[PDB]
Amino acid sequence: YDRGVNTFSPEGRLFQVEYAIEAIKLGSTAIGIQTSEGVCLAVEKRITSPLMEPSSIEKIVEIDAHIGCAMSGLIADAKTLIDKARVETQNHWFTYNETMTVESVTQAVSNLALQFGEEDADPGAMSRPFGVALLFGGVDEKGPQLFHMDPSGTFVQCDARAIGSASEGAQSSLQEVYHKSMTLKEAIKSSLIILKQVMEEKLNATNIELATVQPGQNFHMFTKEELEEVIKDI
Amino acid sequence: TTIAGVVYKDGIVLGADTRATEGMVVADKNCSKIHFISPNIYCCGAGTAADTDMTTQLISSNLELHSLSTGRLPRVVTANRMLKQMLFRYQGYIGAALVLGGVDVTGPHLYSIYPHGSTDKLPYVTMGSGSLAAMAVFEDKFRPDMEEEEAKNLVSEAIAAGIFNDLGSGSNIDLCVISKNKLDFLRPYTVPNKKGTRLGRYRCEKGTTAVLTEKITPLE
Amino acid sequence: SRGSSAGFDRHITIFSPEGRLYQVEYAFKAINQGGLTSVAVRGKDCAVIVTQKKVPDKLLDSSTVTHLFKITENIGCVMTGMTADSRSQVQRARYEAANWKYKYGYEIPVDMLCKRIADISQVYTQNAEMRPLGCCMILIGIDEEQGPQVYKCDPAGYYCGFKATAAGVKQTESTSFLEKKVKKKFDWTFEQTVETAITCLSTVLSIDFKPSEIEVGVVTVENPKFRILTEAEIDAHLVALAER
Amino acid sequence: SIMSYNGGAVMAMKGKNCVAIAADRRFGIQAQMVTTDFQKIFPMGDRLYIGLAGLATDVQTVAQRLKFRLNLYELKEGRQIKPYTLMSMVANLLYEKRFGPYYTEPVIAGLDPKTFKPFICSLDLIGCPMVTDDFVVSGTCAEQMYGMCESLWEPNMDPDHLFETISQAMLNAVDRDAVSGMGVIVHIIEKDKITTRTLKARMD
Amino acid sequence: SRRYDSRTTIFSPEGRLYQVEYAMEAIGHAGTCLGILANDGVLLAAERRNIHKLLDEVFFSEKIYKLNEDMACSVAGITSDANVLTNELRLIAQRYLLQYQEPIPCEQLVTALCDIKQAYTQFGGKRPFGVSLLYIGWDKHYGFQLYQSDPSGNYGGWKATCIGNNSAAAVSMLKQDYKEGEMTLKSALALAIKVLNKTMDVSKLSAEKVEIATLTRENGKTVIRVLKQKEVEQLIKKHEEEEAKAEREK
Amino acid sequence: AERGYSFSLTTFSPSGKLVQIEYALAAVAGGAPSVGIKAANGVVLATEKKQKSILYDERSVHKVEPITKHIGLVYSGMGPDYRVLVHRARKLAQQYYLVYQEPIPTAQLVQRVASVMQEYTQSGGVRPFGVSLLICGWNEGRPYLFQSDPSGAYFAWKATAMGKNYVNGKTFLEKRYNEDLELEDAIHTAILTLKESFEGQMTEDNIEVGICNEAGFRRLTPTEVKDYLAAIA
Amino acid sequence: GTGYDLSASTFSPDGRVFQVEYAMKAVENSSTAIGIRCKDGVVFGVEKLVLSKLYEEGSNKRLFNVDRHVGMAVAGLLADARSLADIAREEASNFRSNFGYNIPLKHLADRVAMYVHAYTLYSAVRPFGCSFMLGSYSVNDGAQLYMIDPSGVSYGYWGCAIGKARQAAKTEIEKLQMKEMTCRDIVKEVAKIIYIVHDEVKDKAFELELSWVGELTNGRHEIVPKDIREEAEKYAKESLKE
Repeated sequence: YDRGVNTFSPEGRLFQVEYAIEAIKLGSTAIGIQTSEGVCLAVEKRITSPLMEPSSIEKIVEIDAHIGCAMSGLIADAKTLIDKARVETQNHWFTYNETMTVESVTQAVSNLALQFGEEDADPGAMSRPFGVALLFGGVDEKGPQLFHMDPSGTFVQCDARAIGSASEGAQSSLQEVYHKSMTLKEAIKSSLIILKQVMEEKLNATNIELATVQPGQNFHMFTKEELEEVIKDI
Repeated sequence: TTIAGVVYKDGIVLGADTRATEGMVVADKNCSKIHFISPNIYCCGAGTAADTDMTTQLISSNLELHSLSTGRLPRVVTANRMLKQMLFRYQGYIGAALVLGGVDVTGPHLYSIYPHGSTDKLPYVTMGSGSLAAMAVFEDKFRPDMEEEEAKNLVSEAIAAGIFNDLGSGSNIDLCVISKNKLDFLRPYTVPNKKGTRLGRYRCEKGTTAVLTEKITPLE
Repeated sequence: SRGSSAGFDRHITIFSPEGRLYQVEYAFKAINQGGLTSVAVRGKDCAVIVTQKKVPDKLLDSSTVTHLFKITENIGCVMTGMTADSRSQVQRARYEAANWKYKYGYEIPVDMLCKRIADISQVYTQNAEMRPLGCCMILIGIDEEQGPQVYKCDPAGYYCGFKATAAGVKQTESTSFLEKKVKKKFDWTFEQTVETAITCLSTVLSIDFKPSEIEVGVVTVENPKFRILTEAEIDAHLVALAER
Repeated sequence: SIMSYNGGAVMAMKGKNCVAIAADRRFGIQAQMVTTDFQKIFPMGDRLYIGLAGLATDVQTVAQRLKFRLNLYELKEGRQIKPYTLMSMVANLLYEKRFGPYYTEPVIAGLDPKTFKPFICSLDLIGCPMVTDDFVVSGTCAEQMYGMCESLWEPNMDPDHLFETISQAMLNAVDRDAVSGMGVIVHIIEKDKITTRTLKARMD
Repeated sequence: SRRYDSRTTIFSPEGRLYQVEYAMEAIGHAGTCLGILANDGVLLAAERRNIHKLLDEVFFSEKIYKLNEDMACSVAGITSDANVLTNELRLIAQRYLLQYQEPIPCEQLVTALCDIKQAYTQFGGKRPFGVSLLYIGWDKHYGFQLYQSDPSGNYGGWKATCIGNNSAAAVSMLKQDYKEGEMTLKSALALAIKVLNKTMDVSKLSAEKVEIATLTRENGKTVIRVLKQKEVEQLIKKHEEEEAKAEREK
Repeated sequence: AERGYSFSLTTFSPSGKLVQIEYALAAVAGGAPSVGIKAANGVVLATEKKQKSILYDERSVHKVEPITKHIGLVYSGMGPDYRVLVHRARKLAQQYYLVYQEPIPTAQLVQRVASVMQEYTQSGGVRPFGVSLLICGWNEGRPYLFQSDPSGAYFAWKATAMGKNYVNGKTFLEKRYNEDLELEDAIHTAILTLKESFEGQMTEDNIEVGICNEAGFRRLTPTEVKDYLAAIA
Repeated sequence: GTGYDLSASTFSPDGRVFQVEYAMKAVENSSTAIGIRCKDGVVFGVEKLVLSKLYEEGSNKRLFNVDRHVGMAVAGLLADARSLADIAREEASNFRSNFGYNIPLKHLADRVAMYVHAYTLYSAVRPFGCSFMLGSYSVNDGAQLYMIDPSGVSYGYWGCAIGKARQAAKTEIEKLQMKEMTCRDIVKEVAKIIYIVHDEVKDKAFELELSWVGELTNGRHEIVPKDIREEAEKYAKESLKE
């Protein structure tokens, strides 16, 4: 026998979605910590040769001038959701003339995230679910927020989350370092310490990407000398 | 054009003249207005000459198809009901004006179909531009269930009267006799007036129109 | 080859290695499912149908089980087999034979009606998305250019015209009995055809009916309206089988 | 109309074993002439010409869309095209666009390839087959050319004498029209050879 | 339903298209068809797959379709699908003429076909066209050209090649005998007959086993004639003398 | 209700066959035998029309359908699938006659019908037609005989058989056929070569014979066939 | 079966279509509903099982209005029942627009069978797991009661039952005469049949749902007033002890 893409397991959960969840456990590692002074997103730009240009494989994007996003898993699928969000925050700004709250953009890309149809569907619908996890981390009018989003098309707000291939070892190490008084400078060092354990490469000013979003600034990605400036302290 | 039909006791006689006028200038001095639908159903077309051709031809091809499948000859009723429901679908821009008349195994029938999809089953009809000129001849000299030969001379008589009292009509008179055993479709029948003879010679002989160039392409 | 399976040829309607279509051979075994038999005999001035009427209960109303349907004013039929498919194909019959009159202006021949009903059925044989309808229609009616006619289409789609036929379970016992009485050639009046039909069903089931167990649909040249005989008139012909 | 908008004139004249077809060449925008060489006659396989007068745009589309439906019929079947068919193929390409017509009147002038029987017919702009045996014309000098042919035609001409007549009847017809002239060209098809002579005329 | 579906537009675990692989087998055991390029023309010879003495032979040719007024092609494979692609080629090539008003360049014609073979391999879940073709033509950017297309959706140019049974043995024969940059239309015909003896069962051939059609340029127009049975016989009868002189080496 | 299946059911096998078209041919070769003889003057199509009883009627159905006023069919294979191709052909013929105002040539009407049969070996959810056609016709001064296979190819013959025992009939014809046979004399040759495969006595109801000369295709009425069986005219 | 039951598009080597027969069992696993046609109307009885004290009594109905003068009583998978009831509603509203009167019950029966039949021919669908009965009174046609099953077959009935105890209750209806009683007399005998065929050893409890449609109400379909329902349940407990 063979089962289509819409089939519940006797367990209770959809086959395809159960497997999209395993597709993350191959991906990069990303650790976002959310504080009272802003959200910081750190990820590892897993290179594979020295020939590869480390500066053209980024996995933090600007969704708008106040909503960063760091994905891990199948980066090729991601370029379809991300583009749909930028279009989403913009449409929203075209009608209401304000920024979109970070909660609502997470919600619009999560509707897209579950809807595929072997039969009885458009010609442009997706044949399978998306193999990504995202970490939207903007600042808006409820203060800084951070949202985790999984290929099941569900989203839960967070405080500090790790996704990817080293989620378990990083998640335990987050529960012991994260408290509510944490500042944005203490948080960036907490990220790279936990990231430095779980990377089986090495910490280097081209092997990570660091970007913040702060209530007083826009989305700002750290250049290469501002990464070197925070690897001295680690 | 003048079209006319009569029913006599054995069949039908469809007549029409042959002139076709494009403007106030005769375009064709011989032009059959009598189109073959089936082996036993002719139809005459007035109005825009190009709209009747492509309406009758299309029906002919749904009647030729239709008869092979039933495997018997096709009725006049049927062609009448196809032309009516095709023309009605275009709400009158198809300017066909049809005198449909065949002989079935339920007697001769004779319909007239006006552009708009209206039907009028009758015993003698006239369509065309000198149609009125013809309808007068029929009001005197028509009597029910006449001889075959009294009819032939009636319908030519009505088309002749439509020829002389009209500008859109002239030249030969076509007759079609449909009966349940023969089909005497005779294209010349009467020729009221012919062109006269050139009284002199106006032609000229080679060496009279200047040429600039010329070139010969031989074939095989 | 020779009676061999090869792939999905016993589930959908594709060819098999020996050359047959098993999803159609199978639809015929569904005609014998219904457990009904219907004879239709042609005469020199009429055509006849006679059917078994079976009401398992006395709750079931006896008058809304029937298998004689008026297709139009001049075209009766009799549906044999899987009853759901029956009504579905009679719906489609009525529809065409009425559509016909709309596009040509005269009552449809019984010939053609069946042609077009068979042509809809064949389409199911050649596509793989559906099974053929599991029923078998018999049409009767009086043409005016060739007398009384009997046609009978199949789930494969092969209506041929007949002089006398049956359908259903006991189909082989009936054609045996009939063909001996088509070689003698009687005078086949109205009375002798209604007689041949009843006594052909009676001996193949071995019943001898009461007027409540058969229903007779008949169509004549004096009166081309498709009539269904009432239980009073059916019993007059049944007590005349007892005398003879 | 909007087919006096470019002038044009085509005339085809049946001889005895030969058929002639003549056009003028002046392509102009109402009054202002653009060029004096602009073909209104096209070959459609040898020994079969179609001429198109009228609106210059539909001239070229009809000639290009007819070469695309003729070439595809002359390959998919091997038989070369027969002139009585080519007429009905053109009647059907105009009537394909009944509503929103083309503004051209074709003039088909060929010999049957299997035999040699000459053949001429014009068409109304919506697609009507008008077969004669005298001579057909279409254009904007319609009235003028009818006059000239009705008096110079004769039932049987040799191919040298035919060319004198079509020439006489095309030079005098196009001279009495504003929006035509600037020289006429004349094919005259015989069984063996196709002659193409250009007449010296008014460069008025 | 997915139960009855035969996925035909899906990769193999080794990175192949099974349906395209099997299409090669339908062409492998089909009628032979070679074409050899020259300078004074170019010609398609092909085995006549069907032979008998009840066939009527009232065709232009069994294998050679004329695509344009400048291009022909010979097929090899499932005759059913040939009648489709040769009529969809004629439509491409007249459609290029309606739009550019000039004949279609020989290269382009073929690629526009093989965008249609390509599609049937990548989505639709249809079976692919089980035919391969040769094209001979003449254009004004390259002169004479020969091309060959696979049911893969893949085309190549060639100066001589062969599809259909024993194609391997043919191409080996051609690769010794073909002289590069020099070759007249009379030497290519005598080379063609020499390769058909080697591929065919009957080692003398007949005039009825082959059909040879050249495409020359004669006076600006292109000419594509299929040689009569008299011309072809003289190429077979003159090849029996080349073997009566090749038996002498002592 | 289904949109239809889209995937093809004809498909290649590792050897290079289109297994479905292979089986369709075996349905054909199980059918009622039929022969064709082009008589350099006319074409003759004959086929056997045996029934399972005396109950059937013979003036209900025919195996010699006319397509135009000079093109006839016969077949062997599946009587349903045959009635579909007959109908499609008549629309093609008429469609053609509507656009060129000529009657469809027979070379043309074989390619057009062939393509339809071809199309059903490459569309979704369908099987091939279990039929082969013999398409005689008298166009352009000659006769013609073709034969369309469930594959979608065709061949122009001067004689042939098909259906039951076509290997026996094809060799009987290869021997007993001489070009420039008369049209009358072909009819004797047709019914003759149809007599080998056939079983039982011949009558005027058992064979359908249809000629095709410059006068047009037609069926021979049961009376004419009774004088060909005897051979007394 | 092996491939002889996956699809609705596959005849069995018998001639049977197991997917239509399998839908029949979904009716056998549902409680009973009986319909009894008297001479001046119809009466519908549904053995609705009460499964918890968490459900509001007088809800989760199985008696519908397909039109203002037609009842429908269902047995089987309720989801499909609420799907059929909207196709009918739609059909009988449709009919009132184009023909301008109430749709005769004999006809509505056929249209809804048609629509049920079309779901036994394709792979894209499964048959309905739902049987039902249509009941209607007019003063120009009489009382009528049709019953449609997954196959798509309709028949007329004088009395009909569907559900897990269709055998037992058909017998108890055949003892009853009906061609001479009025509604007021039958409604008590319906309730009585239901109590006899129901098991209080297989089910906790049950609620008896009764429906007129007849001369009493003026051809309208309506549930039975609370008063006549209490009387018909009281008359059924006494005849059950005896």
